[PDB]
Amino acid sequence: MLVVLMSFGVARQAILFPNEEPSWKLAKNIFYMPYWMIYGEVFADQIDPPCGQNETREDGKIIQLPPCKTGAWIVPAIMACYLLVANILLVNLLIAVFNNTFFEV
Amino acid sequence: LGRKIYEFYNAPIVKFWFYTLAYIGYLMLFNYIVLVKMERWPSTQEWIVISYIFTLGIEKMREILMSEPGKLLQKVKVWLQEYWNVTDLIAILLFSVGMILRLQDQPFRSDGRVIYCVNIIYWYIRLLDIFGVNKYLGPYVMMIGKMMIDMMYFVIIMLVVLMSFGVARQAILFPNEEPSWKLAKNIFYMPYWMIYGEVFADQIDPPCGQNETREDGKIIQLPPCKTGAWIVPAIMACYLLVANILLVNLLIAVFNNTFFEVKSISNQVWKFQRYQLIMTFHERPVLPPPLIIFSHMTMIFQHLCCRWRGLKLFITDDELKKVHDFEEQCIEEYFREKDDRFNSSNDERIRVTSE
Amino acid sequence: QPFRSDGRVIYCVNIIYWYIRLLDIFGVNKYLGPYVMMIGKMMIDMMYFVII
Amino acid sequence: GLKLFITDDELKKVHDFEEQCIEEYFREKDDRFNSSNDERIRVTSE
Amino acid sequence: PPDYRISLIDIGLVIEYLMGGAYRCNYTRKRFRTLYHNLFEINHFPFPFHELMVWAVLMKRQKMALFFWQHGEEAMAKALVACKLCKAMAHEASENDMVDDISQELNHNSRDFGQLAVELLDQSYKQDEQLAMKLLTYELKNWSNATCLQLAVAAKHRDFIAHTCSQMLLTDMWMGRLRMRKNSGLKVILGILLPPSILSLEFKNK
Amino acid sequence: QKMALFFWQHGEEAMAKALVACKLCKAMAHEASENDMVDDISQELNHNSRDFG
Ligand SMILES: CC(C)CCC[C@@H](C)[C@H]1CC[C@H]2[C@@H]3CC=C4C[C@@H](OC(=O)CCC(=O)O)CC[C@]4(C)[C@H]3CC[C@]12C
Ligand SMILES: CC(C)CCC[C@@H](C)[C@H]1CC[C@H]2[C@@H]3CC=C4C[C@@H](OC(=O)CCC(=O)O)CC[C@]4(C)[C@H]3CC[C@]12C
Ligand SMILES: CC(C)CCC[C@@H](C)[C@H]1CC[C@H]2[C@@H]3CC=C4C[C@@H](OC(=O)CCC(=O)O)CC[C@]4(C)[C@H]3CC[C@]12C
Ligand SMILES: CC(C)CCC[C@@H](C)[C@H]1CC[C@H]2[C@@H]3CC=C4C[C@@H](OC(=O)CCC(=O)O)CC[C@]4(C)[C@H]3CC[C@]12C
Ligand SMILES: CC(C)CCC[C@@H](C)[C@H]1CC[C@H]2[C@@H]3CC=C4C[C@@H](OC(=O)CCC(=O)O)CC[C@]4(C)[C@H]3CC[C@]12C
Ligand SMILES: CC(C)CCC[C@@H](C)[C@H]1CC[C@H]2[C@@H]3CC=C4C[C@@H](OC(=O)CCC(=O)O)CC[C@]4(C)[C@H]3CC[C@]12C
Ligand SMILES: CC(C)CCC[C@@H](C)[C@H]1CC[C@H]2[C@@H]3CC=C4C[C@@H](OC(=O)CCC(=O)O)CC[C@]4(C)[C@H]3CC[C@]12C
Ligand SMILES: CC(C)CCC[C@@H](C)[C@H]1CC[C@H]2[C@@H]3CC=C4C[C@@H](OC(=O)CCC(=O)O)CC[C@]4(C)[C@H]3CC[C@]12C
Ligand SMILES: CC(C)CCC[C@@H](C)[C@H]1CC[C@H]2[C@@H]3CC=C4C[C@@H](OC(=O)CCC(=O)O)CC[C@]4(C)[C@H]3CC[C@]12C
Repeated sequence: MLVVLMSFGVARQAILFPNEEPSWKLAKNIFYMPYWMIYGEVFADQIDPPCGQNETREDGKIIQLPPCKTGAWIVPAIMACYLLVANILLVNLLIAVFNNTFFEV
Repeated sequence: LGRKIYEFYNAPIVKFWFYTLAYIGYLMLFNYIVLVKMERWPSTQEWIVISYIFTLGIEKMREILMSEPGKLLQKVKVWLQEYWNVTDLIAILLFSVGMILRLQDQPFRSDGRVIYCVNIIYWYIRLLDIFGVNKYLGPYVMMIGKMMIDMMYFVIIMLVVLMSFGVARQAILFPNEEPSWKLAKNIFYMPYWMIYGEVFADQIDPPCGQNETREDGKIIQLPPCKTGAWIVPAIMACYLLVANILLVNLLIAVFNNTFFEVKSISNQVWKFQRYQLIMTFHERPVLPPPLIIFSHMTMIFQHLCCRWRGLKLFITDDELKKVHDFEEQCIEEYFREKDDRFNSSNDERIRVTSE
Repeated sequence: QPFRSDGRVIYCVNIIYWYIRLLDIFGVNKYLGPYVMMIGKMMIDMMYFVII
Repeated sequence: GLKLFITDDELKKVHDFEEQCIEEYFREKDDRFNSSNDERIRVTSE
Repeated sequence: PPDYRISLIDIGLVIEYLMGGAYRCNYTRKRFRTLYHNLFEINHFPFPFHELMVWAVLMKRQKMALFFWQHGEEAMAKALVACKLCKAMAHEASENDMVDDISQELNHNSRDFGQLAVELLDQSYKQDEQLAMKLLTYELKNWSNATCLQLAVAAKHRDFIAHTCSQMLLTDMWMGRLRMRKNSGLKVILGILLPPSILSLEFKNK
Repeated sequence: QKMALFFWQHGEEAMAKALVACKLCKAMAHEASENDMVDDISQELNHNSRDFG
């Protein structure tokens, strides 16, 4: 999981965020958002935000949202691939592993 | 001492650990260049990363030149049998394309950044591949390769059910949009995350055709129910139940019996691939990828200076005769033992007693 | 109007059915056909789960 | 489709092949039963 | 065409297809091709049982293949060659998906020949260690100058290389000339990092 | 091994001798696996420990 999860973490941290200085918060951003995806909440507000478009605010005012900095449609697709592969594949793998080790013990 | 350090550096285990330490250092270098500013000219860390990729490509071209078949079209075929090798070539070509996009001005430098990110992705899997040396991790990688087919069958059947519900939900709530490509994204976006936790509780069954209260006590006229949109919570319930419960627990059972198949093999396929790892890390030169250029120039100088101007042990004729005589003694003993075991079996004794 | 919207609802539930019928059509494969059979077998255990 | 028409003589050949097949099968069944261990034990005891 | 008078060159290419890799058979060799071109004890094999069992495996004569495997020399190499030929024919018969019982019994023949090689390795292991080692590593002058382990890994025989003889050989080759062998992974990272640490590491004497 | 069974036949304190030989065989098997020699002798030392136990 560590390999797959922080692989997706490096990709997500380097696609959406190309404009930050060297700081130690980058590792926390790598390890924070992809970890909780396994256990329920998938951060539906923080994924695929509408960029490069004057979206409507509360009082009917179309505020100029920041543009799409890069081709940030990649990160929902690799999000989908990571979530599928991580959750389904390795969780059910360890389910089978626990079953045969329980058969041993 | 010089022959001692030559013997230490020429061992395959030392070469393998040198290779994986260089790979881990290269991967952390990649991470550092992909997480930080990339200016008009590349930094030192990026120069180390491109040097690694270019020397790895030259090393692969070298192994193509020094393969065992003599026909040059057969070498690329026998190298295209291995999936890792062709994916390595694909990623090296992708890195070259991304470099030639990044070295230009804007907007191609951001496209180089995207290519660099998908190359992290690939090199983290290749690290997963490199972990297969362990007698426990290697079988796990094998099992993951086995379960990928059951994953694909799950992908097909989920795809059918999920985008069925997606078409229904996109066409019940939304009858008033023009032809645009966002319809496919709306089909594939909202139903996909239902499997994995969040069920979008705000975006389902909204109160329509009713003056609902706002924050400051004002009943704002909400838009009416455009169609009979009570259908979509019911088919939501049916889809969520059938999808999650049915097919996830189906693939749980599938993974259980396929693990029953692959656990009886376990270490045997690891011992099988041990030979391939042995031969690859014995053929490989002593210096790692970042410094394999030194080995390439010294082998060029050796083969164009002193020449242009492994397990295969050579055996003399008498030792071949001894080996052959040992072999005939072994097969004759084996057949005598087989005949004695067959005559000592119960059924043969019963048959000869009956006669 | 208003029956055209009701026709739209019927068209949507007909997608639903024709996507299952595509699932039925996939049963020609020597791997997918057994999977469809197993899904038909597990529907009864699904119904018992639905009850409890 | 699969329903192939068959003449009288070919029906006779098919029938004779069928009787040869069932008789062979029953001879093989009897030989396997007599070659089983329990039959050998029983006849040795008698 | 009827393709009467099938040349030994043509079945030589069939061994090139079936064996796979870089198995250069003696028929494909131009040195034998000049002799075959000459005659449209010179035309006499020094090892007749080799090509006889090759013929037997190619034509599916199983009992003749076992009988030719009984006689002659290099029984291990012959067993692995017949095992890969049978497995390749089984794969080709499943790819052409003919009557499935012949694909079943070609797979059965491949399992039988591989099993025979396995017991033969076990008997050589019980008889003499170093003689079985030299049997498993020596050069094969009649089969493309290969070795029996190379034929085993070509044959995909997982059980043959899972045997303790080949695993011992791969372990010996893995450490190479160094023979410290005490918590090997931690000692080799203490060997590469901090390079003056191999002076306390013992090596094989020549 | 066979001399060990024969000496286990004779003398006194056969139970104590059996458990002592079992732990000696298991410890030798663990040492032979830790030194990872030819694996059949580690297998038959484990077999000897199972036999004595
Ligand atoms: C390949 C797998 C197994 C491991 C991947 C490890 C990375 C996630 C690590 C290794 C190197 C780390 C970097 C090493 C050095 C720094 C500098 C550091 O800078 C400071 O602390 C302040 C610098 C300054 O302001 O002068 C910030 C974290 C960062 C980018 C680190 C971020 C996290 C990195 C990329
Ligand atoms: C192999 C398995 C069994 C364990 C793997 C553990 C690591 C993946 C963890 C353990 C310690 C963790 C580190 C502990 C502390 C920090 C500092 C943290 O930075 C800060 O707290 C300051 C900057 C900020 O985030 O605001 C960034 C994550 C990082 C490097 C963590 C990254 C992930 C690490 C290396
Ligand atoms: C059930 C199994 C078969 C998995 C199938 C999942 C995919 C078919 C779906 C799931 C989520 C989808 C993604 C969700 C969101 C987007 C963002 C979207 O980006 C835009 O439309 C651009 C937005 C902008 O420019 O701001 C492009 C399609 C994409 C990648 C979608 C592509 C198709 C994905 C990967
Ligand atoms: C290939 C793997 C095994 C890594 C091996 C480590 C060293 C070969 C490399 C890796 C990272 C490198 C460092 C990365 C960044 C810098 C900062 C760099 O300083 C600057 O770029 C600013 C000052 C200047 O312009 O000189 C000086 C070299 C240094 C310490 C590098 C020195 C050589 C290091 C330690
Ligand atoms: C297990 C072994 C093989 C580890 C080998 C890898 C490390 C030696 C490398 C990997 C990433 C490297 C780091 C990546 C980037 C930087 C930032 C660099 O700072 C600058 O370039 C800033 C200089 C300036 O801006 O003036 C200093 C070196 C450092 C911490 C590097 C130090 C050496 C590191 C930790
Ligand atoms: C962050 C997310 C988006 C990354 C996506 C993860 C998958 C693309 C990875 C995870 C595990 C990987 C698998 C791990 C193990 C293997 C075995 C290995 O293949 C073999 O051993 C057979 C190759 C041969 O025999 O030639 C490489 C492919 C495969 C299936 C890998 C294919 C790619 C997988 C599914
Ligand atoms: C049955 C399963 C296996 C596959 C289902 C595929 C559908 C989801 C695809 C196939 C045909 C696609 C349509 C083909 C053509 C178009 C026109 C296209 O229009 C434009 O791009 C601009 C047109 C214009 O403004 O002139 C918008 C997407 C759309 C409706 C596509 C939406 C998605 C559809 C319905
Ligand atoms: C059979 C399994 C193994 C893989 C199935 C993959 C497909 C279901 C995916 C892969 C590529 C995807 C497409 C990639 C890009 C787009 C464009 C995307 O539209 C946009 O990005 C622009 C409009 C917008 O959404 O704002 C709509 C989804 C769509 C058609 C995706 C629909 C789903 C597709 C066909
Ligand atoms: C545990 C197993 C047995 C599954 C059982 C689930 C169903 C009995 C429930 C789950 C969610 C329910 C639905 C949730 C919301 C609605 C919307 C509701 O619509 C209205 O009341 C109209 C609203 C409007 O006009 O705006 C009609 C009932 C319905 C379909 C419910 C019908 C019954 C459902 C499908």
